[PDB]
Amino acid sequence: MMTGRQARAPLQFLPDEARSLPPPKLTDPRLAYIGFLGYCSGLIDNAIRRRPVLSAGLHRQFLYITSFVFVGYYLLKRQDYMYAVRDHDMFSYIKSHPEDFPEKDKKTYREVFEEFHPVR
Amino acid sequence: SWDKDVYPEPPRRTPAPSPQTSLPNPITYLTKAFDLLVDRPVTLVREFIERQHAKNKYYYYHREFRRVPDITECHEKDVLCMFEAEMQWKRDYKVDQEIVNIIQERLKACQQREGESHRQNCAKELQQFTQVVKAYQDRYHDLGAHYSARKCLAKQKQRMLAERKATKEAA
Repeated sequence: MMTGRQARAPLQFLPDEARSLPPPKLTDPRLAYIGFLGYCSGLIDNAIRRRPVLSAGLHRQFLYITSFVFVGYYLLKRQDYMYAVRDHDMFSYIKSHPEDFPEKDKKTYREVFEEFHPVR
Repeated sequence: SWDKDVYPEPPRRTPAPSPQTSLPNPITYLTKAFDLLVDRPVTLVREFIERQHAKNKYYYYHREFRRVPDITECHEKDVLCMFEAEMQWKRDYKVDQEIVNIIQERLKACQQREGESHRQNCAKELQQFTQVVKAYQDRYHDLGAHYSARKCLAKQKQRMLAERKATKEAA
């Protein structure tokens, strides 16, 4: 779909145009949910190896949460960039082709006619 | 107390009591006993409660809604103006329902009050009830559980087209 956009500068996670965008906050709800995913994976890792789930290996669970937060932050940056590119291309194409996107003649309800179907 | 113009009531005309017989009616003695034993303590208690209520006074107000443009001057698929028009129409729908309730209460009060001669003396209340019911039926009936201002506008437009065709074919 957007390979022509991602064809002149290939294999780039975040192009230089992405730095003009606001970065996600560290209190992002998606980032917090990804950290919760990391915590859940740490608890499952404790559970499948017959360790005490909430007590054994706090360093392991901390590294799980940290790794999930890191990877999720970069994925969120890429996602926001790509939706920004989508909107930018959409608006540029709308503005460049005014013949195909005419202004709809809006009419008030005193002129329009709607059939009435009684419920009896 | 209420407003005696919205809820009218004719003046009370009671006859004078004429004791033709010499036997004492127990109703007068029971009324004396009721005023001595029941009316006086209840009146005193209400006086004390009203004195307690008069020490501090605070007021509550009736909410006033200013008129916004209706659905006839709203552009199609314009959610802001249509939202305001729909809210106004729903409020007027509720008020019209309670107006019909007021007229129905008037009719029932007339029928009970006039006694056996109710068919002659409640002609005006019956006429008011018939007129207001015809207006309510022409305004709000047969809309369904999903009624809205657009449905009412469509119904009124269809009725106006029918009236215009009827006056064209009768001309």
